[PDB]
Amino acid sequence: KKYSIGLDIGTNSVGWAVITDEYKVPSKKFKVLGNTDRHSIKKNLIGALLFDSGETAEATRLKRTARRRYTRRKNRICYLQEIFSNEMAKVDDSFFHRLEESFLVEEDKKHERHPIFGNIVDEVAYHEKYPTIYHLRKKLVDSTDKADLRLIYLALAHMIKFRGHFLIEGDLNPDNSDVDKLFIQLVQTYNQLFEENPINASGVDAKAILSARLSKSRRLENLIAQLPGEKKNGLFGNLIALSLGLTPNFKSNFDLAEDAKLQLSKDTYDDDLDNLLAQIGDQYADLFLAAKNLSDAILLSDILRVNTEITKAPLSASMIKRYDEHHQDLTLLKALVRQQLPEKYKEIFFDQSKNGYAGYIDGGASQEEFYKFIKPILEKMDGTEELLVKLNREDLLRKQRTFDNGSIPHQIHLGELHAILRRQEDFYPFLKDNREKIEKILTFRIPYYVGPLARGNSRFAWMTRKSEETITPWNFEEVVDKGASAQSFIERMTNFDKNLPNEKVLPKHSLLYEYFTVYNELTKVKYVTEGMRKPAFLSGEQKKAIVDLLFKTNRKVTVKQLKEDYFKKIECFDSVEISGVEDRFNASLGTYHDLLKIIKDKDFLDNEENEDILEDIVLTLTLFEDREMIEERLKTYAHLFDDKVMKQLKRRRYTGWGRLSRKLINGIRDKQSGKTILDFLKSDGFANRNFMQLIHDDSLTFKEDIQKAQDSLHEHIANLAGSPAIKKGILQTVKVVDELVKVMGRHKPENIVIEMARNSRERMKRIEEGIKELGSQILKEHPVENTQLQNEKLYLYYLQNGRDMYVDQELDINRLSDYDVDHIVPQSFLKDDSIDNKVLTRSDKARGKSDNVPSEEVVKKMKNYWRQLLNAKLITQRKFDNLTKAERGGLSELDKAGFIKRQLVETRQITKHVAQILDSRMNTKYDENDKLIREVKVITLKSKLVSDFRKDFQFYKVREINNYHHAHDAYLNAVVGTALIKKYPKLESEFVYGATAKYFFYSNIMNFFKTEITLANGEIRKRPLIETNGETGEIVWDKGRDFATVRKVLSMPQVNIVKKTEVQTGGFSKESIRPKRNSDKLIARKKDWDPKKYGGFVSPTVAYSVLVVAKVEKGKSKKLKSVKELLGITIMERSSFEKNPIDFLEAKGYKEVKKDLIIKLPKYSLFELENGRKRMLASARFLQKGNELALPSKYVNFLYLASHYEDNEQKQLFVEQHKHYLDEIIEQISEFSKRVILADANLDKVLSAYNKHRDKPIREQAENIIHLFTLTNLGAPRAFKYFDTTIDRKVYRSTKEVLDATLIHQSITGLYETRIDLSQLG
RNA sequence: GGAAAUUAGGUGCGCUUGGCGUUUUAGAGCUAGAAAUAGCAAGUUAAAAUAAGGCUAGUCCGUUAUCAACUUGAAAAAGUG
DNA sequence: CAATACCAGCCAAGCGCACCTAATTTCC
DNA sequence: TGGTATTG
Ligand SMILES: [K+]
Ligand SMILES: [K+]
Ligand SMILES: [K+]
Ligand SMILES: [K+]
Ligand SMILES: [K+]
Ligand SMILES: [K+]
Ligand SMILES: [K+]
Ligand SMILES: [K+]
Ligand SMILES: [K+]
Ligand SMILES: [K+]
Ligand SMILES: [Mg+2]
Ligand SMILES: [Mg+2]
Ligand SMILES: [Mg+2]
Repeated sequence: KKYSIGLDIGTNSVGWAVITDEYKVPSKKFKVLGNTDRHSIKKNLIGALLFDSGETAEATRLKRTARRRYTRRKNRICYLQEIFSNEMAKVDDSFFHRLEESFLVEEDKKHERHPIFGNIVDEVAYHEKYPTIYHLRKKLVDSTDKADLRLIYLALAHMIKFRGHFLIEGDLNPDNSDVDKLFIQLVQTYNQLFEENPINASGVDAKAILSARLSKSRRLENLIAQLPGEKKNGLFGNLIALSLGLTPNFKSNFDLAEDAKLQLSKDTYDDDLDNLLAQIGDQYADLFLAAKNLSDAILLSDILRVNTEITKAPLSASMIKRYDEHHQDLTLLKALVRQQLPEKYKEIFFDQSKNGYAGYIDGGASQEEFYKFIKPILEKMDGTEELLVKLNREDLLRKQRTFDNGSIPHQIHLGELHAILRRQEDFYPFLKDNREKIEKILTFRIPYYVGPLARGNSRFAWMTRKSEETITPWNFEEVVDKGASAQSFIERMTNFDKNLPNEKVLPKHSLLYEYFTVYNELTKVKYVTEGMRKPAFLSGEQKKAIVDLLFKTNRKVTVKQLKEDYFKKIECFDSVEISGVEDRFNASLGTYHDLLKIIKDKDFLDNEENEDILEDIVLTLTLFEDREMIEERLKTYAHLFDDKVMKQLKRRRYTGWGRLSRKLINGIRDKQSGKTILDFLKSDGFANRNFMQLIHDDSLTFKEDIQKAQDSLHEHIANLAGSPAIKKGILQTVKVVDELVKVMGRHKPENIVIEMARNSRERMKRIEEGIKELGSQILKEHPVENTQLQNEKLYLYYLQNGRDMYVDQELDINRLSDYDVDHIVPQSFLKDDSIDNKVLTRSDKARGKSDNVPSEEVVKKMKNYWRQLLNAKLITQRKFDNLTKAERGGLSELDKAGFIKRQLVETRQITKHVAQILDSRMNTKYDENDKLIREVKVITLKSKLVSDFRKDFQFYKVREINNYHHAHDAYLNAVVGTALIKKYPKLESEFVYGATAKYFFYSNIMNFFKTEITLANGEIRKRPLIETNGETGEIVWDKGRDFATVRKVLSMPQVNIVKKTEVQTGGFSKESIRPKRNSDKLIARKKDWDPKKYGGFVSPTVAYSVLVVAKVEKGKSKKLKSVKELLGITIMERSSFEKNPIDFLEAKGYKEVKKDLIIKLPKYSLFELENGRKRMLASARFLQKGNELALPSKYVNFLYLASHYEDNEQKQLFVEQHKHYLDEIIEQISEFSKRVILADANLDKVLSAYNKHRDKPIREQAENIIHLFTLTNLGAPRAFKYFDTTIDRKVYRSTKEVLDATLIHQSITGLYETRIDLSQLG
């Protein structure tokens, strides 16, 4: 028989259904394997496959990086100890052993328990002299006395183990001694430039304000308040913002047309400043130079809070300052709370459970939790003034190892390490020879373009070696081929030219590539004037004239420039009209002008003989990012340019790659003409063919040479784009189809209809940068937590700066419930309910008529406000374009036509691949003309088609009832998809893989299903009972016969819902290391670390369970007792268990294991017990509900309408008349629950909670009935609420009862089963 | 259906790094007590581990993808109603 | 044994390639 | 949601 397949692909489900030509779902009898008395079973061909979400590889990648870094940090300490090895032996032959075994208890230690000196009196004296490592670090930097070689190592090891970041390039030499002299010098250089209006320097404690422990924004406002007759946005105000590390805009200071934003820390500053200085004049050079000088002394003011005159260890001295002020303020807080609050002294300084100082030091209270807990206490008391001040600056009772230590650059640690090495160098000869070696251990960093230092056993590595020997931080340059590695790092990822697959694409900024883009757009421009009869192309001589006169003069060429600078002069046309380009050209010779600024030799860039060398330069500047390697590769061309040009050309760099190769655009040639593709773009007579025309024109050879130059299924899907979560459904969809084909006797279906379904940390950063760019005060006036931005109106409120944007007024946070959320494009036209199409106005009517885009008067009144929000990234350019669409004519007849086509035709590329994959598997033969025979039509639909169909014919959907809706959607997809194609065969082009009239057609396309149709024109249309194809006469829809088939299909209680059994993978257990306890549930973190002494991990993840049938020793006699039980194999144990299952189980305590009866039971293994009650294995000690509550169809659509409430009044009487359905639905739940759920207490608690709210409105009661299905849903028990009664989940921890039940093995469709009566074992 | 360019936004894969946290130990608690306890003192730091571990022994690899059952397969995938 | 209670590693930087969406121009 | 511990 003939049939079709309906498919519904989702991130966690795949619906499927088989239908016949009468739109019926066939029922069959399938063989039942196993050892039960059942030999077959009747099954309908409809169901859904359910599966856990497929995971992305990010978390696995982050963990693989953390593993590499812990291995290399250990190797750094190992490098340092190897250097210290011989000389440390002469001082203390077991010092490094005590450091290694410091974690062990004294019982397990092989050496004395005090690590540093090996005895107690020396150990106590050390901590008295150096309470923190920073005390020792500072002493070793400043003192000249010879120091103990052990203490030297401990200081150097602490700087190498925690070495600080690498975000700043170059050397750093902290020098804060001249902040005062640098500030006055800045105001001195300002006064020589602005002798008209100068600033007075005296009386300004510029050091204190600019080195204060406040924000860079706060320090700026304080300085300007000190300076009379100035402003934060004045020139000197923006200059100070620069020196402090902010990004102020100098555009308004100099009457500039573009922005002049500068930041001293960005590497573009040296060229941004030159861009600005060329705009405003060279006499302002010292002004920005002095701003740079003052910035160097206050650069690390937050990290170094001690003046660098006293010590060469400002970082350590700042940590000692933290310690001393902690000590002083701790003694004061104690004596204070002792005198004024003696009742609470126990809670603050002894209770670890509370967030006091005890929980701050010994408990789990963080610095923030400590401040929040104690701040009310300090206020109540007197004399806590300075401490409340120290608290609000986050500088009270501070530790030295804190979360905010990420500011410290590695140069700072290196400075103290270099100083220690410079002191003890004189006393220890080996520290002299290895001073650079030790410094290298701290500074060395594997470049990202090198990757893992592997030797042929890493699938991630690409590194190439010069010499086959071990790589260390000292021989890295000599052993690693950084050049070959930095090249492979890119060429392993770059695309090949699809036209010539053996060729790599050019760099996006290649000069040849931009000539191509310019000539490809230029060669299709047409111009017309008054005299000529018809618009003509530009000849070859005209295009070179335009490229030489305009494109090689200005960055971007406008038609305005084209009109007024070529035709107006060279042709003298006083009025010409241009065709093929609006406003301006898209292409541009950006690289040409870039190099022209660097070399100034315009003749050299125009000298065509330098084509190859100029391409090699752009390739080097794109291939590499290390400016040292760039210089080395540009050294072969160093003779052609002066040394200053080489210094500029080396810093300039590009990124990005094109889509075409050099050989395609300017290499291969036509046989007859001998011209390459670029040559045709320059001159093609009067045809002026472009790239697409050239490689498709049979007149020349390009089309053939491209055709001349021209993988598993699992591979093919994994290589697609899109989320790995949706990819999981694609592969399962294919596997589901393959089985259905085998079910139907290996006959292929007529049609396959497929359908595919459609944070706060990123939101808070967007708001933060958005307001800060605009400089508004709404964050200061209204501060929000990042989690609170999950409110749609409140998130919009901050995107709109707390201001209505359809009209010019402010908004109030307190009246959020009274505003409106109108969609820019009406939701009827476009199914876009994202932030890109939402808005927060006061009234939806203040938009104008909802027929179109917001009114032209609205756009004209709010145009400037929307461009401000764009430049603050608070709205996207598309959102701005849509809002401003009214000035561009708004929506048209063509615009409105394209929207409803997008509502029915799926255009997503990911959905096309699924259609391409299925079509490739089904249609494989060829006809007489070697054209593919299309046996199976693959139709693609969107959700709105079946969604409207459900809502038009009252085939309503309630997701919470059960999982049947996944399969029902697949059935309706096959029905609607096949009926639409059989009715309108002309639509196969638009629905099968491989203006006003179009709008009216698509908007009424589904009308053929109805009998009485009301149109927007007011026309009431009547259609016959049976529908047919006009040409063929074949019957398509029988409205008196085929609708009844749908309800018969949707009401079928037996549908095949299958949860995909999966072996669990991932982390072994939870990550938290628990303290020592006397339980044996803990897992050792190392082999010899018994958790009873050292603690360990809890909650291991079971990979899968195994049915174990054997004997166990019982009692002191060790008599063998037979057992049958369920053993959970953890992820950690899995490899050893599968290597030798008998020895693994025998080590667990099982003897004489029946090996042939071991059953691998992965998660979600299905069991049937009594009365069809089903359980699913959540683990070895946890069960999930295994039954689906098939609710009758009459209750489903009644639950829909009663919960949701034209003929809305007619459906209301149905709800009111059938108000008795509630006690029937409840009876349905109770009957189902008492049979399969077995939650007696939870059930009568719902029954009691139900009978309490019987006086509630029917709409309100119908909503909470939907919540009750959480009690009966498939899967894990979950807590739900009924009105205000919260009923907790009833869990199934006893897995004993499954060991005597029937194990059900299901195929992917669930049609093929193997049932095993486990009660027959043991 | 597809290509290149332009503008804007987003996802994926991979590499190189920073700072916390946690765990055990070290940092002599004192006095009065038989002792439980009571009173005071003290607290900020370090080492080491950070998936158990593996052989291929690398400054490498170890949490993604893929998996009903049976009969064959190293595996993918095939064969069976 | 079953019910009940509570628990779960986090934050941050830089670099590169590839791909998707939606709008425009020129084309196959 | 599945593990651990307490509770009962
Ligand atoms: K010992
Ligand atoms: K002022
Ligand atoms: K702690
Ligand atoms: K703490
Ligand atoms: K710490
Ligand atoms: K344009
Ligand atoms: K580059
Ligand atoms: K998983
Ligand atoms: K997996
Ligand atoms: K299965
Ligand atoms: Mg780290
Ligand atoms: Mg390790
Ligand atoms: Mg730490």
